[PDB]
Amino acid sequence: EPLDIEAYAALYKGRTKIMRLLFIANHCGGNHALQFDALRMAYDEIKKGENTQLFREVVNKIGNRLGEKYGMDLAWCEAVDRRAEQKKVKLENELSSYRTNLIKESIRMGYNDFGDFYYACGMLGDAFKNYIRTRDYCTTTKHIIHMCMNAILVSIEMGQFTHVTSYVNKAEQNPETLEPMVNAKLRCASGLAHLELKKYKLAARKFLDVNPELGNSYNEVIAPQDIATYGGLCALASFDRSELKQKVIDNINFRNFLELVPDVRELINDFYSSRYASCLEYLASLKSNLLLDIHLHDHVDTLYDQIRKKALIQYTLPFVSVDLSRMADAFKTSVSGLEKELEALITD
Amino acid sequence: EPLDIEAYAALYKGRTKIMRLLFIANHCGGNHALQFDALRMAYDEIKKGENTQLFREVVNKIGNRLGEKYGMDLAWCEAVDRRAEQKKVKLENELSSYRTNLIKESIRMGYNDFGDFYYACGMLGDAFKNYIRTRDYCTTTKHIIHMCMNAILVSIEMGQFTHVTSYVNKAEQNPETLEPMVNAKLRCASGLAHLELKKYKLAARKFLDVNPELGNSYNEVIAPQDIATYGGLCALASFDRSELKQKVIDNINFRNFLELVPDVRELINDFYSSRYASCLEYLASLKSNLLLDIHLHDHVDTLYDQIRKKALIQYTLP
Repeated sequence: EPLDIEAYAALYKGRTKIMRLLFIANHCGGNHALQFDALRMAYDEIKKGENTQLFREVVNKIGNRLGEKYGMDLAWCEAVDRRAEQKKVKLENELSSYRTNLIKESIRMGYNDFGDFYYACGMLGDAFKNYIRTRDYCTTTKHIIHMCMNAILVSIEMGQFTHVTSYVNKAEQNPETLEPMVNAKLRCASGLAHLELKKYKLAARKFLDVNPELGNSYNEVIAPQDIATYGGLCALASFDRSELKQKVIDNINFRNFLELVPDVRELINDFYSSRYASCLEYLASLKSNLLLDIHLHDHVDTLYDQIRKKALIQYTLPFVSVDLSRMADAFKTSVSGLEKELEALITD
Repeated sequence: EPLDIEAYAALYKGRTKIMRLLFIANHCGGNHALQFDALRMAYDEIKKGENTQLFREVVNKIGNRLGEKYGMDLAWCEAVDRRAEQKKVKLENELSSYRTNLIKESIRMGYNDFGDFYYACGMLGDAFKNYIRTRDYCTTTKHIIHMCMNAILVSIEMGQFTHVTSYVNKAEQNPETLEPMVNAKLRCASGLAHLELKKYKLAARKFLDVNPELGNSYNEVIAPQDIATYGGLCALASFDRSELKQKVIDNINFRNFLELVPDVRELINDFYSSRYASCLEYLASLKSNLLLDIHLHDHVDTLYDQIRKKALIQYTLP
């Protein structure tokens, strides 16, 4: 089933919407309607919008192929550039005045405004730095959590998930009870970080416990559809049958995410029911779209491989809950190594 | 357990002692204590020695790294080479006379002496040719067996195990029944060739049937220790548990050999008794010295895989 990026793009809010558009355009492609659709959608989102270099990049990517409206605009670039100079100088002015006047909240907000500014104009390190500089000036829990959330966001945008894990840890270890929405977003970030660091078991454990009510709240990061897909796939590639039963099949909250992706739902059910062929057919049909996913793309093959292995082993052998770690320990390997050996045996 | 080349080398007799020290010094290395002790011993042995080709080889390999008494010796080389030439000429004259006078047994012995001479000089193909050549001069079954034993030894040193097999066959099929020790040695040769030809099951059967009274009498080729090691690992990689119980765990004669190498004995018991991690720990621990084994080296990984595979399957029994 083919992807419609109108509906997909609509799921997302900020820079990530743009990045996902560019990602789709860049690779899978070979299907160029999709490509230049994505390029066009991206062009119009970027134009909105504070970021001149991204505009230039997409303009060079489209390359006049879409006509006059999708070509280069010098007016726009110059204007945006100058207004940036202006509001920048205004910023630094105000902050010098605040630091000097010794007003805590205004210094925090000053730095934060700077972060907003560089994030917007697209310079990510400077935004991170400035967001992080607000620690000392935080009066309230809300301020600290706000700092962590921004640092998480920009870390993600720059691809440091180690950092994301750090700032999740920072915010989470705050002794104060947090709004459950905030916790939902924290669990999302940790899950995503784990996914991108290839710790799938941990990824899945995080996603499966995300608050059902999250909906689109975390839109500038993730969509409920992603939570179901990543949670489901990671679980299937990681969990033994017991844990799959406890934290997926019988997890009523997670059903709300699953209902959003019935293919993934049926596929997981197929697997738990030991219909392995059906499961694998479904994954085959899903492979293209999954390959279109900025976050999941690098993990598609590993996860598919893992699920196929677990399938082979369950199907062919004298364990349904397969005590694989017991054997791994008997053979002085990891479970994934053992899985390689076993697949060799089972298939020849 | 870290290898001591002294004990190991002391186990063997002729050319093979040397070939072993050289094989050792050539691979594992990273351990240059090992390398240097091996080179030194090789040099010392080779020097005893009719083979200046070997000598120049080890001199080059060492490259003056053992200092002044481990390098080139021109006087030694000259003396050895000259003595050889004198010898060769004497042997040529004799054999020529024997051929001229039609003296069967002298012709036979003549070609045989050339065989010996060539072997000492390090020229293996020539040696092989003369030893085989004695075939046309054989009056007796002993003669046949003598030629076979020489042919076998030289083929092993030339690493041609197809020939080893031939001369093993010839020997084995003697209408006359063979002496026990010759039989034992032949089992050893056959096992060796099977091992090189990557047929481990046959190799194992051969080695497992070797008469425990052979001891060090085959030292030019194999040691009792090697018989245990090759027998054990080959069987373990090859045999079903029935055969492994019968021919190995319950084989009392072979127990004599297995005694000599406890780690391998225990490795086999651990495998049989299905304590897998123990087994693989032993294999892990032996892997280095097995890789130093001039004959077993190439087979190590394969045998290891085979063993491991079997273990996995054993594990899946309910």
